[PDB]
Amino acid sequence: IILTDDKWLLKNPAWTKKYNEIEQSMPAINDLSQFLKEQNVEFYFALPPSKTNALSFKLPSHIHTYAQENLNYFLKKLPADVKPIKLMEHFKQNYTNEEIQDMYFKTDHHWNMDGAFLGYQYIMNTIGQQSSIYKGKEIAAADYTRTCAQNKHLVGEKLCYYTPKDGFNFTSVTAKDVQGTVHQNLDEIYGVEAAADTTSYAGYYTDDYPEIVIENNNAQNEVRALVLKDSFANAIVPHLAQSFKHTSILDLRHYHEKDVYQYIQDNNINMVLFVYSDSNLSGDMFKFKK
Repeated sequence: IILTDDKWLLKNPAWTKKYNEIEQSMPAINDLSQFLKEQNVEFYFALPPSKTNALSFKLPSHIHTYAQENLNYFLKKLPADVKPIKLMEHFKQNYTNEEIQDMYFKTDHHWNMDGAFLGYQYIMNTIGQQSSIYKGKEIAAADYTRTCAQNKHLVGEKLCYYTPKDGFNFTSVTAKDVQGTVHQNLDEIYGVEAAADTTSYAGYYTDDYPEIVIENNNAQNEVRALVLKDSFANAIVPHLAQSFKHTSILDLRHYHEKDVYQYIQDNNINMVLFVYSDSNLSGDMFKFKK
């Protein structure tokens, strides 16, 4: 289901309240938070704004949508020890509707790289403020190079990348796809189709993998992070991985080898970060326990 206006396309807005859905899925979060708190493992829940939340101002008032009501309920029911990173609220307080609009693609439903880099920035500088084990330099624009293509077509728009001044310098980047093949470096995963005049967001950034593992001997800490994500993380996966000595990235739509608890123990995880869009508040991506 789709809304088009000034050639902006909005997909699947929240036509209704989903409190029952969020309420039913929340115990999974309750149990994971209890388990992690016991191990002294920090639990962050970052919430990139769904495009239909961020651009809801492009809808007439008579067309009622409930993205923020649903997110508010979700935030209200979270355990106290799950630290939410509230990106929509941050964007709304600090940017005009015009500037927020410039953070998303016109036809594709993801935030573009400009939005995603702000997201990454806000996420890590927030964790850097509150964490007992993550220490890292504050994320600054000047430390990167924004390079853009002026006329790309997502299945013309400006498609950009923010690359570390010194490039991404990872000890290893490894990933297993759904087909079972192993990817052995970052250029086999991220921005594979940067040259293409027409491809998908996945082509331009990354597809969804069951598992991506990055090792980073340059990082100024001993954080072994687990990122649980949906597609909104894809644009900033290596950027997130800059921040930690070890980064595991899982997509629970595709990773079924073991559950979240087994993964945390088998891989000695000591920090957990979700990156789910703020409409992805319940359902299949909240199955943590076999």
